[PDB]
Amino acid sequence: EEEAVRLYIQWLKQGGPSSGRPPPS
Repeated sequence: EEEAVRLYIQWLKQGGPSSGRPPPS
């Protein structure tokens, strides 16, 4: 699934944009 975005999803999994984290989108 997460490959190239595994490093983004890690953010989105970090707690999500919800957490206040900046999307490495």
